[PDB]
Amino acid sequence: LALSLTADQMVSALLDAEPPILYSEYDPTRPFSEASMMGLLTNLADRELVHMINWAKRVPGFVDLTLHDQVHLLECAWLEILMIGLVWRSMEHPGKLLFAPNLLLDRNQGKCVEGMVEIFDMLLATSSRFRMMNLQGEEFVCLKSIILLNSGVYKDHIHRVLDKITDTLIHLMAKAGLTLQQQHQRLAQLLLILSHIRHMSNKGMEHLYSMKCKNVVPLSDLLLEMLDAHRLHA
Amino acid sequence: SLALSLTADQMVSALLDAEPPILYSEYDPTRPFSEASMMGLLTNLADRELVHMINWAKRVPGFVDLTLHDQVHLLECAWLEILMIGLVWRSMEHPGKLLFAPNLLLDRNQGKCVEGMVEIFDMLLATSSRFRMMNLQGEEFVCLKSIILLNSGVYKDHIHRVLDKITDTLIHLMAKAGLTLQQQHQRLAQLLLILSHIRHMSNKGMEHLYSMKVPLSDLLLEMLDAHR
Amino acid sequence: HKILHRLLQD
Amino acid sequence: KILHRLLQD
Ligand SMILES: O=S(=O)(Oc1ccc(Br)cc1)[C@@H]1C[C@@H]2O[C@H]1C(c1ccc(O)cc1)=C2c1ccc(O)cc1
Ligand SMILES: O=S(=O)(Oc1ccc(Br)cc1)[C@@H]1C[C@@H]2O[C@H]1C(c1ccc(O)cc1)=C2c1ccc(O)cc1
Repeated sequence: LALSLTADQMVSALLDAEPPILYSEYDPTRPFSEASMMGLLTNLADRELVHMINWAKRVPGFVDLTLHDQVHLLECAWLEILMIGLVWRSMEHPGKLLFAPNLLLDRNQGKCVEGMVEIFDMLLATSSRFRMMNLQGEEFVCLKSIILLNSGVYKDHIHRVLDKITDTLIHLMAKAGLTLQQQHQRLAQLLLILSHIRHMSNKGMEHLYSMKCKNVVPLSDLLLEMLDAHRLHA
Repeated sequence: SLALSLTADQMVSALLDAEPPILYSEYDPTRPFSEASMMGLLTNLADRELVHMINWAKRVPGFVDLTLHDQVHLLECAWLEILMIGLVWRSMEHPGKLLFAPNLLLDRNQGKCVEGMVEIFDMLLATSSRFRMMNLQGEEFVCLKSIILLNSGVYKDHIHRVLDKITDTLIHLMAKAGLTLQQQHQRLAQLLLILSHIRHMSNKGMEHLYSMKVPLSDLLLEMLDAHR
Repeated sequence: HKILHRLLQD
Repeated sequence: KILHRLLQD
């Protein structure tokens, strides 16, 4: 049913499959300790995972996969998908990362957790990169879907859907009035950022499943299982 | 500059001539193999390959236009990626095996000699298999490799301009190959999505390399410490 | 078994 | 750094 859909139908489906922007735990106290910082992030990410899972099942072609394949893809891409969400939300907040509408953080708070500020800078640069490119919402949901399907594909069906999203991405740029040259260039620019998102995920992951970051805050069972999938090995 | 003045055919030509040679291993088909020996072989190979990569990078259009600090940064970030994409390129016509060197053709069975390398081996095999099904051309490979060098640590506007130039080059190649406009966009996307996998393999491979790890050389130790 | 299985089945 | 000088040369 995914391959049969058109470009505008693809966009419409992805736009309406979008998860909500969840809030952090209220009562502020700007997270100055690494315990409170990790606490808020872990809690937030854990709640987002539930929405992400139901978001994935509403992505055209994902349901058509076996349950085993669905698990593998989500295991590989879950931090990537959280990150591209974060940088997308943080576009109109330069110099700051909008984890939640009630949780806006700068790089200074990134120093609260030992070794997290390196990745905050990368996230801020990615959000900044997206800003100057004037990344549209229709392109973002295309990029996020690509991350889900591509990051664990290494299967003719998946690549058939990946091509369909590519057709969709170009269709958006064509409508925006970009010339053919501006179309391949922008498409290339967007996909190269996915490599950086992968990089941030891997560097972030190896900290997250480290024994030090596992002991700072009691992690949920689900989040712990999503980490364990990457902890093979190090 | 000059990289921005080059045509697509001049870009391809410049990249093809800048290609490093395929070095030989110090593998003796008697001998064991084992974790220590195999890691010794691959380290010695990569160490020697690094010297050629460094001089290859200088011949990449737009690279020497960058500062020395930025050149160092890009190579520190991308060196294992560049080694890996070179490896899977050599192994395209060798299904189920990895061609580290003409005298060193390994399968996943022997990749298990090193504890924790079999997973990365499988990913390398899958990537090479992916290149084989796509019928990756040499003109496309040298473009992808140059993209990896410039993009893996770009996080500046000059680099992006060279990236757009290499993008045009890839499209030019596919257009001469008879591919329709739709086929060009798709093939362009497929190739760049593989770079994400190559990034993944590098990261996973890197954290293994700077772990407990048998004697690494002086240059290779600095390339590793840049990620640690 | 994994929790991810259950949330995907639903 | 070795990488620095090799690029220098
Ligand atoms: O990659 S990180 O910055 O994680 C860490 C990296 C280094 C250290 Br040290 C500790 C955590 C990661 C990105 C962002 O902040 C970290 C993090 C996070 C933290 C704890 C979790 O249990 C889950 C996710 C983030 C995050 C959370 C929710 C989002 O919607 C988006 C991003
Ligand atoms: O990503 S790996 O497989 O590295 C390891 C991963 C896990 C373990 Br355990 C040990 C090494 C990596 C890919 C390939 O085999 C490993 C490796 C290597 C080993 C030691 C070095 O000092 C440098 C490179 C490889 C390699 C070497 C030369 C190439 O031209 C291409 C790839």
